[PDB]
Amino acid sequence: MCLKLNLLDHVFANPFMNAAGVLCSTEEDLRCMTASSSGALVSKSCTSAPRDGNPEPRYMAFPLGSINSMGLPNLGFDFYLKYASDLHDYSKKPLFLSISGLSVEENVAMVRRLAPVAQEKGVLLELNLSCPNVPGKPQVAYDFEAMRTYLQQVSLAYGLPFGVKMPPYFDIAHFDTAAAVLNEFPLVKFVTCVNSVGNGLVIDAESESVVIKPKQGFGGLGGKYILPTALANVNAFYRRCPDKLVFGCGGVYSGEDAFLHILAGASMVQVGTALQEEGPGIFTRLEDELLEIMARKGYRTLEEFRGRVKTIE
Amino acid sequence: MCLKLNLLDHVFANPFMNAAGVLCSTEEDLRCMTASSSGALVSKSCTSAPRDGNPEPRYMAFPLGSINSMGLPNLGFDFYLKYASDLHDYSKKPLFLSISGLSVEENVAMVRRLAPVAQEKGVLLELNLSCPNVPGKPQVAYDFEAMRTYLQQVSLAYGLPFGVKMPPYFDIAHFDTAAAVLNEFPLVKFVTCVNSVGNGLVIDAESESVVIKPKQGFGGLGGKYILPTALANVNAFYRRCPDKLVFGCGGVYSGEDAFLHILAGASMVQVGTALQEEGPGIFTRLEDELLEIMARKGYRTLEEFRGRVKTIE
Ligand SMILES: Cc1cc2nc3c(=O)[nH]c(=O)nc-3n(C[C@H](O)[C@H](O)[C@H](O)COP(=O)(O)O)c2cc1C
Ligand SMILES: Cc1cc2nc3c(=O)[nH]c(=O)nc-3n(C[C@H](O)[C@H](O)[C@H](O)COP(=O)(O)O)c2cc1C
Ligand SMILES: O=C(O)c1[nH]c(=O)[nH]c(=O)c1CCc1cccc2ccccc12
Ligand SMILES: O=C(O)c1[nH]c(=O)[nH]c(=O)c1CCc1cccc2ccccc12
Repeated sequence: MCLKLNLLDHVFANPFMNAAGVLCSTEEDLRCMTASSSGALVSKSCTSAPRDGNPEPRYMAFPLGSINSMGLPNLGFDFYLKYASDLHDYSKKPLFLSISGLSVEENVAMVRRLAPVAQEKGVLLELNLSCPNVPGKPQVAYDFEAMRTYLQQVSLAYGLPFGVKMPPYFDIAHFDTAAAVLNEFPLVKFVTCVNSVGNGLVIDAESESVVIKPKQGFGGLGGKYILPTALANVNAFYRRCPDKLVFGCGGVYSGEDAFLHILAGASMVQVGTALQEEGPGIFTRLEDELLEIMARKGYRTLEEFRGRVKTIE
Repeated sequence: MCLKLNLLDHVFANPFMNAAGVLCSTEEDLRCMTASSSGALVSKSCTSAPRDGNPEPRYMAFPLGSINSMGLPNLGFDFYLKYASDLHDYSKKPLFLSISGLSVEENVAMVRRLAPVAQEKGVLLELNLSCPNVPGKPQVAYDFEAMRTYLQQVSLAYGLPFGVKMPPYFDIAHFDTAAAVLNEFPLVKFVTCVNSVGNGLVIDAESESVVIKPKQGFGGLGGKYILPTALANVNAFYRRCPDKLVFGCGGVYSGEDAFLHILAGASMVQVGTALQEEGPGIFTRLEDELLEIMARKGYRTLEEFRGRVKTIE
């Protein structure tokens, strides 16, 4: 029994990968993820130019998860494109490249250059829609008209199958609206649910202080805090986007947690906080734990249970 | 060293109270809360007519928190108003009455009849905005225009200081907008942050099933899951509504958790899931725990540290 699967005209050894932003910013990171047992890797969300990001401390982890306000530190698009074009070993696993420009024009500029490399090498685009918006408006994916514009412009500029990374939603009307927007775009072939739970606040009782420096301690939450949110979003989009794949991200620390994401509808399962905390050895543990649960239940394939969460009555 | 508060023209022995919906639906529940060591109590959010609520199971709890889709089961406004006007012993502690009508007219009708009882007996109104309006539209406090309408109409109809129960927000632009709406209304004297984190999904791995029956298993999350979200909202509104009080709700299981809420800006501290799980004995534990932290730190009163969370550099 093995976890190999085929999606987006690629073969994957298993459904696990890193979450964008974790262990994927530098060439060293990308080589380390490539050497791991993960089924795929994604690169850090990039801008056209390099960014130093926010002042430190900008990430912290705790027993129940993590908080971050990184400020999108990254080596710039030219680096990531070079990695995709010249450095990645596609014989080891597929590569996703994440883009998060500060405007629609920057995204369009980047995707027009990516497209030929996508054709040549098969790198897959993940568009991060938790990017900033015009003044006074929330992140792009929380502004449905902006999201529709970004996707129209990217679809036109890129012209190839791509995916989107979504923030969590918390309201059923919002699930309906967001999914309806995505379903306007046939090139959007996967939806990754979810980015961090925005603008939480961790306070240390001893020091009476916040634990990250940017944004007066506010930052995105990941880890155990966010698993039921993540599952909800995976399933909501699984149900609403039948012609797309859903990738799960949020709260995965174990093969049990991965199993839940796949029950909810996930094709690939992304690992953020737990990977940051445990390191790339986590992939072997997650694979073994997932196969152990499958074996106990009599499942031989992921397809036997993906999306098959039961409802009551 | 003391946990006393004087706010809203009332005196509170301590900051702890139930969260609306927990241990507060029946006369028996209200008498139980009144007999406890809590500093106040809030009655179950009510509608004009009694409601049975949703089919069971509709609440479940787990080590990290709870999920619910109760469907607002309640004994109807007239019951709660009778409790406030005739049954409650105000010499024991103050009473809040929560209202959550299904339309702006339903709320108006209730608050018109609550006003004379508020004036005579000093019951305090908490309006739940983290609540449905038209199906297919977001909850009221996720629709800023509806929120404004509700607050305009209830302010006109009621004519007395009241507070609002708010869902969590996850985007700085939303914190800014929501607080701006609230700040238009001088009769909104307190803001309770937060209601549950909406529409999460818990799945049981053994049974491969959701754990609540309504909404295909989707429901609001409480408890450990939501503490950093809760803190964020408390602090965000604390910063943005300097002429209002903020009451904290979310993730309180210990005096340490209370202490964090209070550092963030909370005046009263409400206890939902942990109360539901442990029962009213939790209040003596929380009081003792909080006094222990204050003694170690040399704080004599709650105002010495309320809102005094430190930021980095
Ligand atoms: C330090 C850090 C940096 C991240 N940067 C990115 C990013 O560049 N792009 C993105 O799509 N998500 C980013 N994320 C979000 C993660 O990809 C993931 O959606 C989130 O952490 C939830 O997963 P988890 O519960 O496994 O942490 C970042 C998360 C962390 C912790
Ligand atoms: C069973 C149950 C019923 C609830 N009903 C209401 C309600 O009627 N009105 C309301 O304002 N909040 C309601 N809530 C939300 C709680 O008041 C509280 O905001 C939420 O549970 C978060 O606090 P916690 O982490 O302490 O549970 C309910 C929560 C639960 C668990
Ligand atoms: O790098 C981040 O802070 C980060 N953390 C997350 O948990 N998820 C993310 O998606 C991101 C990047 C979001 C982002 C996307 C695009 C530009 C940004 C600029 C400043 C700060 C964040 C930006
Ligand atoms: O009754 C509830 O489900 C509920 N649970 C909470 O945790 N917080 C609340 O405020 C409420 C009541 C508001 C509410 C929240 C979500 C769904 C609802 C469906 C019908 C009627 C009221 C609904």
